[PDB]
Amino acid sequence: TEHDQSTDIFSADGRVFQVEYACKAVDNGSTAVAACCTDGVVVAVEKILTSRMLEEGSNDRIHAVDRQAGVCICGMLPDGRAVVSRARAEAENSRDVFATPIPGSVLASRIGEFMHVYTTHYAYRPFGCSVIIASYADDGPQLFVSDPSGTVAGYYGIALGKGKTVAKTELEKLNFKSITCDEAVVKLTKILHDVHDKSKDKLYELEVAWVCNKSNCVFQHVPNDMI
Amino acid sequence: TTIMAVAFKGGVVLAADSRTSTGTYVVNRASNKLTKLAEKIYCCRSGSAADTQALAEQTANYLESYEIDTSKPVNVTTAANIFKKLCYMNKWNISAGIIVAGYDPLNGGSVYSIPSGGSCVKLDYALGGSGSIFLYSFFDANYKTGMSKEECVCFCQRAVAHAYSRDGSSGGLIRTIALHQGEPEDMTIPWTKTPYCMEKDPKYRDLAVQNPPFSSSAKITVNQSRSE
Repeated sequence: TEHDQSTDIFSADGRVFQVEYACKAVDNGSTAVAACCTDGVVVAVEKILTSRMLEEGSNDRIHAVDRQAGVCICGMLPDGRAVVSRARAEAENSRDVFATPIPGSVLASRIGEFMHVYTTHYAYRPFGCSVIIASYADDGPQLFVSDPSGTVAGYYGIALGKGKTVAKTELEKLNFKSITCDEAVVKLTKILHDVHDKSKDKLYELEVAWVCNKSNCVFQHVPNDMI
Repeated sequence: TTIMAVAFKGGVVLAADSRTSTGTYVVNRASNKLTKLAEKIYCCRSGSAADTQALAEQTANYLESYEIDTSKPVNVTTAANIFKKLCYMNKWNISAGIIVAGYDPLNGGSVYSIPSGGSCVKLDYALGGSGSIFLYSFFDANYKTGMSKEECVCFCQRAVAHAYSRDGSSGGLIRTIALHQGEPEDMTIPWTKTPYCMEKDPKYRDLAVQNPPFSSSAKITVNQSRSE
């Protein structure tokens, strides 16, 4: 059992255990849900509060990466943050070098590539976050997840973290051809309030952002009067 | 050189003469100054041929990579910006004046001028090369917006021909290409079918009277044609 100490090593079954373990961080972190709608994308996360004396806006999991794109970090927050800075450099690169807002599929590709590389060198470790990518550039509304392996997949709706198996069951009852950004903000908030465990995490708040036709395709936290 | 590009509704036309010269002597009389950068983006090259061949090749290499990544056709503005940056970073080491034009579904036909020094300006038409300074007034006087593809090809052919009849450094064929949602259309007109030259223009047929015969009158009539 020396085969699980570096991520530069296959196990005998063809697994990379350092990457499995990092995925376990994510699966024990807080629950986030997202929905790709007709007019945009909505993300909602649940912040577990470590203290009643935090200012509001502390330990934000949702960050803007470009005028039209944002990420929600699920898993370890500072790991997630290093991923946010790369995502911004990519987004900036695309405007600087190619004169275009980055497409959502391309930004997700580049984030994956980035997370993948810390899965191959003895000297580094995998990231301990998944990153939800929400975009609305010339390719329309897109929602991608990258994970610690560097796998990237597009979604209509999704849920990560500890609540994720129930949240997934409720996200299945939505209708993704009709639903708008306004309806989703309501429904996703209801799902985070129901999968919340009250025994274990007494202090929480919800964070919620969006990029829609309302917001003039700008990624932004939703105005706090809509929960 | 005389290069130019013109926007029409739905597309662009690019036009150029075909001459490469050392100043006084023509080393190539059939160059091709309309260079392809992507399926529907071309540039017109003026200045050092060595420089503009190397920058176009480089710009084309970058755009093909970008189109594979994105999986989408590339917009003209991207071509123009990549080139512009190459033209700006090397401004002290090159002699280049470029026009990038193209068709793409998002913004239709577009034309960028990128002159010496590496600025980049987005226009409805652009002129370039040594022969350009003869066409400003032509275009001011004769060009119109709203032209169809066919009007615009024809107008470009006639502009190039006006330029190259007076510019020692332009001449030869007239090549054009028309870029729009359909297939690229190229055309080459030989000097023997040029729509304008001074050799065939009737106001230059009769010769100036520089060589009148020795006469007993100050009246001037004809050039002396035969010995007395």
